[PDB]
Amino acid sequence: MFNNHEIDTILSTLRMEADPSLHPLFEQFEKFYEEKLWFQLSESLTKFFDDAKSTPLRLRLYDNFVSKFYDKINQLSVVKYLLASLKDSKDFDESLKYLDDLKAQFQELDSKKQRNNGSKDHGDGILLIDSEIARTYLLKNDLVKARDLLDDLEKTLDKKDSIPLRITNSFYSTNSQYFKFKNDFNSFYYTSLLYLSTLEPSTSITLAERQQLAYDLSISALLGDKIYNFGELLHHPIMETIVNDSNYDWLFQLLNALTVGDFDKFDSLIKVQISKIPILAQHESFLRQKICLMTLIETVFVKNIRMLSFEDISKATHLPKDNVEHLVMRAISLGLLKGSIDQVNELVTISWVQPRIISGDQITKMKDRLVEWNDQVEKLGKKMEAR
Amino acid sequence: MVLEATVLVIDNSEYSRNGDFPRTRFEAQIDSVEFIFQAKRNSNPENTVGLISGAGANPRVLSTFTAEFGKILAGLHDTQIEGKLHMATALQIAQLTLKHRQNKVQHQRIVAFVCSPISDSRDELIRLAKTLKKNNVAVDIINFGEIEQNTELLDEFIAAVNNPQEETSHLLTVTPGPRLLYENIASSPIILEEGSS
Repeated sequence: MFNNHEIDTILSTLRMEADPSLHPLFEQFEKFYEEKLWFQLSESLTKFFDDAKSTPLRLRLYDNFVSKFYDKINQLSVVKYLLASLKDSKDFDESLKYLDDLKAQFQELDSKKQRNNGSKDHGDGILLIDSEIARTYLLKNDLVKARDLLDDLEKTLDKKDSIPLRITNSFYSTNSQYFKFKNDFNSFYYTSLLYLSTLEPSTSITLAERQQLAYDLSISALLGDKIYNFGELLHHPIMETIVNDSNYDWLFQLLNALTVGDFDKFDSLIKVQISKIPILAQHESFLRQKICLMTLIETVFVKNIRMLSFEDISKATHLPKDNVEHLVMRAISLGLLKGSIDQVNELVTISWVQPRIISGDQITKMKDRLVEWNDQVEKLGKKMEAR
Repeated sequence: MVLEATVLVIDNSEYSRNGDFPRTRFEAQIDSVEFIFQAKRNSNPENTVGLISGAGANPRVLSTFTAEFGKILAGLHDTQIEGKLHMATALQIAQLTLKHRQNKVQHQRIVAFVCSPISDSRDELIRLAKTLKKNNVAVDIINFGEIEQNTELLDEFIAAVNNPQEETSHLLTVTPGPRLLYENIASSPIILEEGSS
């Protein structure tokens, strides 16, 4: 369209006093090909609105044209394009040449201080290119060369940082696909959780990237035995950002399946295209053991008695007594519980560890507890003044 | 001209980060501070010039009143060029800055460069102009390309503080014609009748 010769012309006339980079012949090739609204390459404010939706693939020649930007502005958004924008095109072959041309603090560092790499929009590539080289070898070569470049990124982020979150976006982006191929789903959920915190403010806030990110949380939160099971899903608005159809339905039905505890629901909820992984085969029985164990704690609790028994645990989880002293013992060793189980006298003494976040029922109950404590101290305090 | 205190405000917003001046105007605005500093410093041997950047970084105090440009230039390179220009909270904190001077008999003057239209409401500027008028606060407004893509939001602020040129309420507009940086303020009543230009 004419937005190249209209928006960019007004901003180059009233604002820009001189136009070294504005030429009619250079911008003529832009309108000659794509006549629609979305363009390929641009400058001034127009280039920020453009995205990869049209897949221009012209940014290789756009980087060579940055030499003309030096007479206009410094180097800011040059890092946002090229190596940072090639992730949508998914080309690991020709992208290797631009990795060795820039590197860190060679062509990007002359008169300008550190903008903190390629985090968002403006910046000069320092730690971003080194992070993408590890990502380049992540989807092509093994993970040995990828982790070697991530060691200097973790030490630098913890050393030099700022109040907001910028570098963490590019830092957790490589770790998002790094732990996906691994067998650890507990650290994979913690990585995608902090990466989602930076997705809402900026960096492709459209629902296209939100539905793709939810596929990582749905697998990690289900297999993750660390923090509850579904507890973290109801707090943060995760499921609220996606739809209920196109294989997203099994995430919403997981709430009622874990709450009720019916074993027959898990068979029809997870088909053979998912449960075929050996990870879930071991975690198939780990979902109902943790929820029913924490449920019996609040049920038997009256005042000082948290004590349980074997019949309460065996009838709840439908498990034999041989697994009562085993599966529950594994959760105790992970820091979920303190007290142990007595096999001789048939008594189960469990202490209190889990803070039980998001309750709301005990708030009205603990209100009278503070009044009872305040009355006993005040009653004994008045006797201290008399005698 | 006479002994007075000048508070300078730099504009850093999305328009300053985009294409503005071929020299990277954010670096040229640093030279724009040097242009008015050398003019006011050569006028009187003792002068107080402050620096406050309230655009996109939230209201802050960088450097206090000083007669040297050494600490003024070094603090501008560590600022941020992103954000939005807010003149509502920038002008209110500048009134208390005027009390930082030694002798209270000095003339209170505020010189602010506005290169982008503000998104803040104009209701706070009405009660602010009436307060600055009682204390005789010289208002210097430099608008660069603001009257083209948007109307004047500071016009209501100038209308309430409106006074003859012998006291305060000086409204200026940058000429759209291309010219040198230090020449834009030369014809305007800013560095006129000073030590240098």
